[PDB]
Amino acid sequence: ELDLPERNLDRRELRDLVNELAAHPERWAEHVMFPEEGGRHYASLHRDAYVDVWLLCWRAEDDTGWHDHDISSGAVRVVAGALKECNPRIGGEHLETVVSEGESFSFGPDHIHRLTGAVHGSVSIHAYSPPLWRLGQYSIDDSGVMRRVSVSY
Amino acid sequence: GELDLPERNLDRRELRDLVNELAAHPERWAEHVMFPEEGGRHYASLHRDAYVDVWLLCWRAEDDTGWHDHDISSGAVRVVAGALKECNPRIGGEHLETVVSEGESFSFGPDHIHRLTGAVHGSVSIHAYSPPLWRLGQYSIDDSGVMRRVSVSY
Ligand SMILES: [Cl-]
Ligand SMILES: [Cl-]
Ligand SMILES: [Mg+2]
Ligand SMILES: [Mn+2]
Ligand SMILES: [Mn+2]
Repeated sequence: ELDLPERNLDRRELRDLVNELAAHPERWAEHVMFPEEGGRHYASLHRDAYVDVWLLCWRAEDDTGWHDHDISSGAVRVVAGALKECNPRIGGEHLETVVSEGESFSFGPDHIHRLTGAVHGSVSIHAYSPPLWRLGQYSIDDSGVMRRVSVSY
Repeated sequence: GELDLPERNLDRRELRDLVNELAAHPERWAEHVMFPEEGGRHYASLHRDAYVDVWLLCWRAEDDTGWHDHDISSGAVRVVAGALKECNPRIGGEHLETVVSEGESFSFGPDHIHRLTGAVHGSVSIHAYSPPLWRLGQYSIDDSGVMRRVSVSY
């Protein structure tokens, strides 16, 4: 568990949190894992009524798929390696940005994105407030029509 | 007024049955038909409880829902009079459009993204959602073209 405030954090406070956590490897180093399993490894660092914090360790294959975080704001800090964040554009030519170690970003509740194209062994820290208990996963039937499946987390 | 329904969330076909059952019973909704004369569509709640959410809608030719989802709510719609256009979004920008005419009904599961437009002035429709429609996602686009989803509370 982390020792965080007993309230919701806005996106700039989430960004401060993921960046200060990056500078405190004591909070997360023991949770760094890359399975011979295949499959993306998650590690929860903190979950309470206000904030969720995760440590993600990325393989080159990992893809979040398109999704929003319902009512959760969030922030991401890349600790090692690099990620690609994709934002959806009506038309099909999505904007893609590479986020490298040391760099971070934040988003509000209306955000839709996809995190993918990771360097193998990449590590990142993700923080959400309110907690990420629901997320919407966007899919496309081969008829082209998009849907949003709201999933627990 | 109370509705004799299972004490649970209803699937999309049970909602469709419900809206068609209600349509065939004018005694329950004819009272509440009223067509407004500015922007705001006129909504009339026929029944809301812990499982279901039933509305009577009266459309003007302008009325547009905008692109939106219903979060985790399944839904059904029966057009009582007039006609509605149901748009479904496609990647590529060429969205699917379907005219739903008086007497016809459709239903959808909880993953549905659509847009409803009044295709004929004076139209009347009955909508049912389950679970209740407490939050809705309304999609918008920047000039940049990037899509966002604003979770609204109705
Ligand atoms: Cl994220
Ligand atoms: Cl609807
Ligand atoms: Mg009831
Ligand atoms: Mn995300
Ligand atoms: Mn709708």
